[PDB]
Amino acid sequence: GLNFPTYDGKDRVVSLTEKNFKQVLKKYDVLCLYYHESVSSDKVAQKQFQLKEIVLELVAQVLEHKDIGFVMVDAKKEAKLAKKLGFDEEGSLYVLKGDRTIEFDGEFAADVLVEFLLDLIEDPVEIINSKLEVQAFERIEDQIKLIGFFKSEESEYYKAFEEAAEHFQPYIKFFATFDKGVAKKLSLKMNEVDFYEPFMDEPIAIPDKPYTEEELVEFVKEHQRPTLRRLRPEDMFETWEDDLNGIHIVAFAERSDPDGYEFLEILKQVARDNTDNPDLSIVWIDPDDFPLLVAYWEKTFKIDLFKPQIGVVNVTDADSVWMEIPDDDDLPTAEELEDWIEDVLSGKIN
Amino acid sequence: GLNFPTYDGKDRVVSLTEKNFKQVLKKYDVLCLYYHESVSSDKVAQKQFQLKEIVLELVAQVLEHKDIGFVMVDAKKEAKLAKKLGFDEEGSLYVLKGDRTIEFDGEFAADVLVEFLLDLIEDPVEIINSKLEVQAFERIEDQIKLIGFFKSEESEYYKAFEEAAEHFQPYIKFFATFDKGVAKKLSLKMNEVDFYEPFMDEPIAIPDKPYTEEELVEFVKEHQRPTLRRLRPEDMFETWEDDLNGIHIVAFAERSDPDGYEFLEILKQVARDNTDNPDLSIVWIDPDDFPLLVAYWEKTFKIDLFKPQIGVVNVTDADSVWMEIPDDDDLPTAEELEDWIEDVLSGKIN
Repeated sequence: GLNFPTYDGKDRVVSLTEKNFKQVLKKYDVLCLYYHESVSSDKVAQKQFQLKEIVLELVAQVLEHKDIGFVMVDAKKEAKLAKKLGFDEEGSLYVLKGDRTIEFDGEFAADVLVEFLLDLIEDPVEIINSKLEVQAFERIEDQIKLIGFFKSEESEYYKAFEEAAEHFQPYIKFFATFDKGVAKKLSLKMNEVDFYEPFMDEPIAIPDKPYTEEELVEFVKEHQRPTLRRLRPEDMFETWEDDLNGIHIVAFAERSDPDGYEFLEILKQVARDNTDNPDLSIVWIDPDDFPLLVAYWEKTFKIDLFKPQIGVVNVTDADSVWMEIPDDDDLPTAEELEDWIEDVLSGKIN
Repeated sequence: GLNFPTYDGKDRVVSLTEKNFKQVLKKYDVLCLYYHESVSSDKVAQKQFQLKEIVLELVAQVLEHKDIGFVMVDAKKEAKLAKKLGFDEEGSLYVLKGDRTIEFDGEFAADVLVEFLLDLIEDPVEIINSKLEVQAFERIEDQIKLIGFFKSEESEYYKAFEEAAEHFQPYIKFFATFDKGVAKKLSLKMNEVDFYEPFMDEPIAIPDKPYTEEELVEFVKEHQRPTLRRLRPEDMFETWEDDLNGIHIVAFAERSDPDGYEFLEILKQVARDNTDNPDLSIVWIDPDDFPLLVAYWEKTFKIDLFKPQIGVVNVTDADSVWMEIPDDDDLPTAEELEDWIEDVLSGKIN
């Protein structure tokens, strides 16, 4: 009687062609498009694509009716109906929806994608009214999140807020409320929006309310790189290119293993203490979310990931300089961690 | 292909034949075997095998630096070997550590399998050398654990605990201490073992002090069904196949959705009371642990898994029954719960 999403074997990721084009884009609400080009029976390349293709048919199965559309676009055949779609570089997974095209960076894995797609499908702004609502919003701490108080769903400034929201889906969170009490509690004024940078207590208030679409958007583009940020799988790839200065100050910490949890609660202090520093952005990778990679990192970095760590790694010529506290050592604290971060240049360009 | 890493298309899982059976056996510590059907008789049954194949090719890539061998054995071309290896269930992933053959009845994913295998390459009895380490021994609530005080490794009573331990890897955790100080904290007389069932308050001592391998294997088997068993990805299937007379009293509750926490805590206390009840075995499923499945269950289970819930999903006839449609957000008492279960359990469900 069915049971469990164990792949069917079936074929749901069809290929776009100028033939079907018409009727595919106007058959589906969201349409997920993976642009590629596969070389001969270069079994490596065939095996490398076969993974991606399988992931998509399993995502396609999980979300069969929900109505997203899963297609394939080749770069040697169908290369003009691809530039007549926008697709500037091979291998990427695009999604067309509020008609726009979200670029999906992030691990190519079916569970990730399903969550991704199942967020684009919902609308950009989540509205709050109750205590479990306001409390579940007050819960998110590791995602950027903007909340704004408005008059109505038809508030012309609310409508600017939802339009700004679209430019950032699924990755950033916009929420609104119309209820007066909720806003008393969350300390918002009328048409005012508060910006919560992750792992800081305080929300910075977006200045000089009411705001324009383009003002809200400018701000979220200004404040988009938090002082400490989590390496989430939704966007793992996007944050690994958002280079701070050529490097990444990376910090590992398992937030269950109590040396790691503890190491984290220090990490947020340096983060709260050095917010307005432009040049300091810490990516925290909880090793428990990245198995595959834990092995790879542990070995190309010359550290023990089953312990806490924080170092500098250059995004280009692959070497790292870890605060290996060089025996191994068991410490730190903020004053000691800031000073080593502050000193990364003595451990660099002198 | 350039990211941080992906899957190199290369071919690591290799086919097992008698021509090389000796050579690879006396070559790896763990051998991981996929016992499959045949080649291609009907194509969309070769798509599913490519799911099962592309995963094993990725697991093998990550765990390359490990002493694990990934091999496939064909039920048709090699029926000599499968008979000597003891493989009869086509479609199965078996691993071989020593003279023990371990079947994987879990969610066939590359992350689940990297977890499973790493936990299997490990030594089966975990030694607690210090009071300190005891506090972490007591962390584990949702898994069956056994601890024993033995005079040392060298003793026949540890020897044959270690042997009982390998029958059950990696599903049931076995620990051991040889410090008198740790023993007095856990309360074990010399050569005394304790069985800790998930979610209960005290242990069950294993009774006729001391034991042999098959005296221990017989007690675990005898008490290895918990009243509140947590559904896990590493053994999910194995759990669903073990019914409690056709049905399954299934319970949803997200452990961090605070209601889910509070509902789980009353689930544990009804289970703590009716622990005595032999038909009763509640499977709780943290929905945040099963994404693709929350979508599956998002068509047939019309129910709302963001909320608490509990009911009788019938394995045999594909249907399902849930807790009351009066039952609102009004979260039950321990008392109300039992009360729901006994005329379901005993009487017609309704």
